[PDB]
Amino acid sequence: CPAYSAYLDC
Amino acid sequence: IVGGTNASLGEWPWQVSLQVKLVSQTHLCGGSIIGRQWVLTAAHCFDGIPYPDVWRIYGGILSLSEITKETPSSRIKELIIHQEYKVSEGNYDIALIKLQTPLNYTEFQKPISLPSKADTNTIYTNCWVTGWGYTKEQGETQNILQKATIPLVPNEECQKKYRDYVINKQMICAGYKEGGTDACKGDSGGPLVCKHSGRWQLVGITSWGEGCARKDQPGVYTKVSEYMDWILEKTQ
Amino acid sequence: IVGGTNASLGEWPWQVSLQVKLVSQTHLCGGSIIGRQWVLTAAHCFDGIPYPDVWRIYGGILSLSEITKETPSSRIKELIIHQEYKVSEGNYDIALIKLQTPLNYTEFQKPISLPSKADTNTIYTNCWVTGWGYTKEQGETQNILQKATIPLVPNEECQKKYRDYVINKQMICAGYKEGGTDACKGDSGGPLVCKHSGRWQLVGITSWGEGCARKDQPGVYTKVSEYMDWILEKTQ
Ligand SMILES: *[C@H]1O[C@H](CO)[C@@H](O)[C@H](O)[C@@H]1O
Ligand SMILES: N=C(N)N1CCCCC1
Repeated sequence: CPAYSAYLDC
Repeated sequence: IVGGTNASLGEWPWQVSLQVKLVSQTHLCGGSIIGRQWVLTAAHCFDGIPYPDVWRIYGGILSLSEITKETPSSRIKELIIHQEYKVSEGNYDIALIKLQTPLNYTEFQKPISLPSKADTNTIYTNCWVTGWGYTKEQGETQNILQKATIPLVPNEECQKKYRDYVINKQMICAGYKEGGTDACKGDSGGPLVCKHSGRWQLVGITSWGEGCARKDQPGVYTKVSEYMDWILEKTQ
Repeated sequence: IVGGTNASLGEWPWQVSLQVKLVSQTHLCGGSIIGRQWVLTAAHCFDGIPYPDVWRIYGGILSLSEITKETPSSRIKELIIHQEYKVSEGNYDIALIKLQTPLNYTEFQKPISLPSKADTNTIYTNCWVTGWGYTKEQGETQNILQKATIPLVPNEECQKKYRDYVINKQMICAGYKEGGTDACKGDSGGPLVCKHSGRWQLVGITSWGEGCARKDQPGVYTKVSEYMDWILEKTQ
């Protein structure tokens, strides 16, 4: 999970 | 959603929770009904788990808490992710989902209209974000669907607030100069909708952002008008 | 582990928990670090969930409590199951996980020596099983790692008890007839290490046997000495 990731796991 | 409030049954009848069932089941992503057999979401939602058997899609629900294993699921007949989508990039962030069974439309489960290719430069004044994401950074998935109005930040002013990253014309940005209103983790694949002629239109799909509702860090959304030829192609 | 007691931080630094992460996390299996990038485990740990970007590997921790978002975790780059493993049968029950980033060894996290091919038929005598598995049939997963010693039982003594199941040279058995000390759920893929010449070496991988320390029901373990060819062949 980068900085921009809106994605739930992280 | 950062900086919003409970929605009601039937306010946003196009919004769906996409869930993964492994040892246990859990909400991961939003999406929008655009037809009986068709759901539109973001490519990044299936980054890690691209197996459609594994996925469950749920509509006409206000809280995830009201989804059990005895609840009827829509299932993925077909998962179409834009060929140009690269798994660790923000470009071409859009996926189509053909359901196994056409949905029965109700007060609570309705498709949203898509814009013309012709609506590409149209200026929307009344735009909403919805989903079950985090209300704060370091937050947690919500039970009750959240909503928030957000102003579109024009693309040039959005570029200059993300020097590190590259804003496409096929992207569209939303947020306040400071502001606590934004999409967050768990809002991935959800709709930015605007009212243009007194009706609602999917204008954007929640894609990526630096943090949630940080000062002058607007959310970035796949701009659907710009993929309308891709949508006709893959749906016939 | 059944009949076990609290292991101690550093006692078994090759031990890893294998966990499935969505948003939640569940300890499902154990494995053994044998390399900077290599973990050895059971093929049947991935029968139900064979998707790699859902697995997380934690080394050099004593309790699962220790773990929150803070806690760093390896990820599967490659998952190599034995080509001859069949979910129907419990033969060839061995898998290699290739980690994405190489491991940085410490006092708490170190490989373990594989046996040598010629060591087949050697009788090992200082034998330990570790894991976070159930301490009783129908029990629950353990917060703190459990160690337990155990005698091996040779094949043909073992094959007597498994009337319908074939116990072959690629397997080891271990348990006390009236002993009730054994490996239960969640210990699968975990190490059976027998100290020999002067250092601990991985002798077997926790495999099967419905039941946990039933009198006259010894644990079956994949015999690591018979897959040295395969393991080195797969670590080109
Ligand atoms: C330990 O050391 C490397 C050095 O970069 C880390 O990046 C990685 O986390 C590894 O596990
Ligand atoms: N809108 C924001 N801030 N986002 C979009 C969803 C991914 C996380 C960042």
